[PDB]
This record gives sequence, structure tokens and C-alpha cells, in this order.
Amino acid sequence: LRIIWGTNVSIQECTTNFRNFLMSFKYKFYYIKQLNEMRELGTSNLNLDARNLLAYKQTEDLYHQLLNYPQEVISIMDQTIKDCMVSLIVDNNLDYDLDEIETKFYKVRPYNVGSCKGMRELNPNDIDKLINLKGLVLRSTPVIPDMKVAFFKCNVCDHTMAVEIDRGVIQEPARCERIDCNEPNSMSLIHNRCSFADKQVIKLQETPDFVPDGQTPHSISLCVYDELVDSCRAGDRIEVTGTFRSIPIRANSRQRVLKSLYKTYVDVVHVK
Amino acid sequence: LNHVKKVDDVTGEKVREAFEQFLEDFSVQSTDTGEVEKVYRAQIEFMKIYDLNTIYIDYQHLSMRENGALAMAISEQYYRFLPFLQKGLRRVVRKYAPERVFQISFFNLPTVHRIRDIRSEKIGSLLSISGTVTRTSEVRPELYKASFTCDMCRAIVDNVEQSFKYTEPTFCPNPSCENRAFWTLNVTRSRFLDWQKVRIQENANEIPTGSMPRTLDVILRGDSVERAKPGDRCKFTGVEIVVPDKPSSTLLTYKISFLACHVISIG
Amino acid sequence: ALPSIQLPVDYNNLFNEITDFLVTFKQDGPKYMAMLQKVANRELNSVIIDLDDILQYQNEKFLQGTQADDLVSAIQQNANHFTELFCRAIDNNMPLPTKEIDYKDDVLDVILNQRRLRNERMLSDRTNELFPPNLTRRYFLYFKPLSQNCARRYRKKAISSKPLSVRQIKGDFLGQLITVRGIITRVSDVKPAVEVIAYTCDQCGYEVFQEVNSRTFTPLSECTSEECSQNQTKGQLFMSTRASKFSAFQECKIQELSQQVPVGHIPRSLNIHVNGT
DNA sequence: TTTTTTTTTTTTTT
Repeated sequence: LRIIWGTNVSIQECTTNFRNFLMSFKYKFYYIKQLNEMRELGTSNLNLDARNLLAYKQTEDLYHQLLNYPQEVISIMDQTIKDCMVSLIVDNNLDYDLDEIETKFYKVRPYNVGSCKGMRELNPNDIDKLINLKGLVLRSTPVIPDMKVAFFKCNVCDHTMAVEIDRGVIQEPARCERIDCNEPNSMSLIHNRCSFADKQVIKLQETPDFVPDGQTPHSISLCVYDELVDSCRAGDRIEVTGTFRSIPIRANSRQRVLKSLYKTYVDVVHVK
Repeated sequence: LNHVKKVDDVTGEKVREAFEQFLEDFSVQSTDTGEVEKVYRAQIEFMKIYDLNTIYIDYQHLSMRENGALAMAISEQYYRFLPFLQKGLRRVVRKYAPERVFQISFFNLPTVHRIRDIRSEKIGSLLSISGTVTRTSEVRPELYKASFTCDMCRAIVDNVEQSFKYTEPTFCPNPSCENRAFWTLNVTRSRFLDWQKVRIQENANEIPTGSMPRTLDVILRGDSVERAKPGDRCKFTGVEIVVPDKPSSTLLTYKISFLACHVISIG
Repeated sequence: ALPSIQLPVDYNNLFNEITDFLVTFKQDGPKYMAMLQKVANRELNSVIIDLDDILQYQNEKFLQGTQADDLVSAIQQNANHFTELFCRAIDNNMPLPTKEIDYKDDVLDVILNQRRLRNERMLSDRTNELFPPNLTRRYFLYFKPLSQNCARRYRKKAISSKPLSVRQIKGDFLGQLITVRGIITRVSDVKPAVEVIAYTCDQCGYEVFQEVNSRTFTPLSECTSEECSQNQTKGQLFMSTRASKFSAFQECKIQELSQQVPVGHIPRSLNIHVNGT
């Protein structure tokens, strides 16, 4: 079952328990035709619906397991439906010329799972969960470059070896590649050459239509990624979805020390 | 202590001799009344009438030789591949013309892209963008290479140190000077060029009110510097890249830095 | 080097008095035995410990002997240590089962469940110094004031008690649990803060818990775990935000009543922190 | 071994 941490959601089950989830209207109280229309367009980006696994079985609990640990289940889901999009390929056999559309990545966009009210009601007790949120877009922050695979060199030999950045961190070997050489020479990181992806940020008011009355609405901190970057212009109350995230910050300034209170934003999975 | 062994550029070198061919082998459309011969030989030897240390070539024409497949590798991997285009040109004109620092410019690009269109994929790649000037800033020199040494007490080592800081020399000297130490900065042997920062603003006609167009800097490196005038929209060369002031290099913060090796005032 | 001097104040026996203070009582079964459970039962979070019953319990501890050492006055004269001690013994007599805990159900409930189950099981392989008691709580402790009509027992002066102005607030009031009254102003929005805060390790794993003390602290990586440490070269480690706990924090200033003040003398607002339920 | 700062007064201006 592949037990994982405290998330403890079984791999090679959810994939399968989602695999029979295929072909249901049903009920309701699409489905596979969305999966079907997706492939000709090659747009990737599964739109989903949610509620899906609620209330239909299988995976009536997995609907909760994603709410509980979205970081995991989204990984599993995208991973699975990559292969399910592969599984639809076997019926028409050779498709799209050919296996490269299987190389093209996919991702799930879960939205509207429960409705949690505002940033005001938000709590530490749940630091990971998807949230229905509103309020008008204030401004679009400039496009933020983001670290994926860091590129390196030295004067030794000089050589081109590069490594993944992984979590936000950078660990290069002090020395050295190629060859060998070795040698004491410090690693040369090209700032520019390394792999990058698009991230952004938006500040958002909480439900300006609604007030706890009288106090000012707290500020939603959102970021997103990919398409969601430059999603919409601003002044849009509408709706927002994503799991919570928070990170401590360095203080004075520099100094390499923590401020011991976590800056709180949203992983902002989707907006509709 | 022997140095072994240098590497490589591989494909970049293949593109070195291939782009060497293209820059030498035409690069021409019409025979006779053309638009023939080379036209670049005519252009570089006319560029030797001057020696302003710069060139003009069409990317559209760059397509034709390989059908643009080389134009690809020079399309996304461009930043990676620059050092070869130049010294390859220099290798070619070393057959023709001789105090030389050569500056590449590519124009007539496939399509104009928006600032809203600006994404991380474009890094190290040519792209055409246009829009209105904001705040041209005074021109101040580009280090390129410097002479700084010693380095304890005179190593007189002069070359490179072209990194973006731009400090410092004193790296792995002399021998035997063993610096560390001071660089020590030698300014006089350093050849300089350009440069001014001009922040472009996104044009109003395209931007979707209400918007408040989000805009970034166009840096003018190359003799194409200063040609701009405030208020005008102008075709630019892409070179997305990045700038230092979220990640940190554990033994930081970065943002979009738009450059162009080529610019035209059209728009 | 740091001179040291005896004082009548001793925590030693007072701890015991706290054990007998909770779960053993009548007048309000008792309130300290099954409500504590209801916290461990997960129907409630706030532990409300009244100065009222500290008084009435000293009515059980004096009058009604045998005589016992001072409490509410020793409380409001110190005010901070009594949440680190009076509350720390609560771990001892807390009901085990308790009722219908489930696991998930609640997110991270399975995390801590499997935290100490994978901890004891990874400690079971090594045996074939523990996660600090403040790590597993899920209950805040709130003292409440005694005005009081039954403070008239009486201990007289020892009652504050009075909702004094901040002008009345003094430098000797540091480390003193008291009543203050005034208007709410600017009332910073609720934000998570932090508590232990387990950061995972990279090669052989294990874990270490950096206490959250004061308002700030130095972060740390290296490797503490003996296995990732010294071989080789050092096991890298990062923070796990789901291994973290956050006490609730909302800080709000409270301005003076303005009729509490002398005629001149612009209003003096004071700084307050919120923690918990 | 470095830390950290926007109102209030007055002004010249359509």
C-alpha cells in the first residue's frame, strides 16, 4: 500500500481507487469526456470539479485525504491521470504522434471542496487544506523567477556540472567535478544559466462585500504558479482556492536568524 | 600545477562552425541585382570602413540555412552560446580585418511578445518586445575585462573578471603571488563599454484598462545604447535572464532583467 | 558570580498542592477530573482555572485544615510560572482512553499518533529524552479573576482585582497577574505564531525539537542525529511545517478610559498579547 | 559587529 509518513495515504491504491472512478455522470447529485476533450487540445491542465470523490464511491474518504494532505494527493493525482491519459491511448492505440503527448505533463486543479470563510476565520489548527476565498485583486506583483535546477562550474576543469535545487535551498559540492579535479577550487555558480520557472504574488482583500463589522478585512497573501500567474487583472472578488502555506522569515537583516513568527500565505491551487 | 583539461561546448562549437559558415557562407537571397555577396562580407568590410565593433544580421535569413534549426539552439540557448558567435566571427574576420571587441545584433524577429507574455522559459533567448520609455539614466562604463593585480605584490595579471558583480580579480593568482589579498584593482588596462538602464513601460493601446501596466527594465548594453527616445515604442531583442539584489546559495532574491543586443526605434 | 540567596518561596511542595488542587475537590463529580477529560476527550480546548476556586480550595485547605501556603496572592505576584507548573502536572492524572479519539478523522492527529508510534517503534528497534510535554497539549490554560464577593473570606488587600488604569500601572507590576480595563484599539489581526516545530533530517532522519522560547530564536541545521552526523559528512535537515505546532496569537493594544487619567497627560495605550482559545 | 526614520512646518504655485 506504500504507507507515507503521517499523511499515510496509500500509493497504488488511490491511483487505482481513482481508476475505477472513471465513467460516472451519474448520480450527480464529463466525466471521462472531459478527460477526452483534454487530449485533442493538448492543453494539459485538468480543470476537475470537486465535489467529485464526494459523495461518489470509491474514494469517499480520499476526497477527505486530499483536503487533509493536498500536497501529496495532487502529486498522486497528476501522476495517475498522466497514466490514465496513457490508458485511454491503448484503445485508439497510436495517438497524437505519438508517445510525446504522454511526455507532456498534466496537473489537477481541485476547487470548491468545502467552503471556509475569509482569511478572518483562518486558523493554525489547519495549516494544510483548500479554501474558498474571495475579495478583490489589489495588484499583480512583478514576475518572480524561481529556482528549479541550479547550474554550476569551477575553474576546474572548467566543467559544466549542474544539480537540482530541490526544496528552496542550494547545495553544490564544495569540490569538484571533472576531472579529477577535485582540486580546492570553489564552485562557480552561474546566476543566469540555471533552470527557472514562473511564480508570482498577489495581495487580496478578504470579502470587501463582507465585514466582521466593524474591523478592517485582513489581507490574503497569494502567490500561485504557471497559468495562475497573471490569471486575472485585479478588482475581482469572485472566488479563490488553494491550500495554506507559511514560512518563518529572517530578521535584522541578514544576520541569518529567525523572526519566530510564520508569514502566512495561500498555495492558491485554483480560481473560478 | 598542470591544467587538465578544458571542455567543451560540444554542440555550441558545432554551432560555432555552422554559424561560422552561415555568417561566412551566405546569408544571401537574390543573385545578381541582389542581395548577394555576401551580403555580410560587403557589410563587415564596410564595417571595416568604420570598425565601430558591431554588426547587423537578420534572424529570418538565419532560418534559411538550417531551416532555422540552428536558429533554435541559438533561439533558447542563446546566452549559453554567445561567447562562440563572437570569437567565431572574430575567427572569420581574422581572415579579413583586424583594439577589437565585437558586438552582435539580431533583428526582424519571429513575433512581438508582451511583458505579460514574459515567462522564465525565455531565459537566455531572443525575443521581440516594444513599448514606451521611462527615465533614461546616465551612461556609465561596462567592465568587460580588467587588469587588477597584484595580488601581492605585483602579478600584473590582466584578463577576464567579466562576471556579474563585477568584483573581483585576485582569483587564483599569480603564481606565485598567492592572492587572496587585494585584487589590487588595475583600472587602466580595462576596456570598457556603454551602458545605461532605461525602464520601458508597457503601451496603453494594448493594455486592458483597468490595468496599471507592470513594467521592467531594458538595459542598453551594446552600441545600441542611447538610441532610444522617451515616449516611443521600440522593437527589442529578448535575452530574458535574471538579476541579484526564496532561494539562497548555501555554502538571495532575483528578478527579471530584460536586455537587448539589438534595438530599433520602430513603434 | 551570580550571588544566590534563600527565599520563603519554594516550588517543591506547591507542585504537590497543585496535584491535590486538581481532580480532588467537591463544591464545583469535581470540575477538574472529567472536564480535563473533556479536553482529552476533544470536546473542549480552554482550561479555565478560576482564582475563585483557588480561594474556595484554600477554604478547603485552611479552615478546614490543615493550613496551606498562599496561592492567589503567590499567583498574581508571579503570574507566569504557574502556567508552566500548575499545568505541567496535568499530564500525570489526565485520563488515558479517553473516549472515541479516532485518528483521522482529524488531520495531524494521525501525524502525532504515528509520530510517537513511529518514534517509539524506531526507538523500539534501537532498544531491542522524549518529545516535550508541551508538544502534546491541544488545551490552553486561562485564569479568571476573583472580584470578589467570596474574596471577602477575607484575604483583604491581596485582591487585585481592581481594573486599574495604565497610569496606575507600575514597574513593580512586571510578573504580576492583574486586571486592567480599557478600550480596544487597532487590535492586530489573528496570526499563527509557533510551538515546537520539529524539523526533519535527510539521510538517517530522526528529529530534534528546538524550544520556542522568547519572541525570536536562532534557526539550526547541521545534524544533531548521531547517525546522519559524523557519517557522512553531515546529514542535512529542513523544517517540516506539518511537524510544527502554532499557538494562537493576536496582539491588541488597549487604551485608557480617559476619565482614569489626570486632566493633562495624553492617553497612554498599553501593549497586550493574545494566546489560545 | 551592525543595528534604525515619515509629520509638520513652511514654501512658491497654478
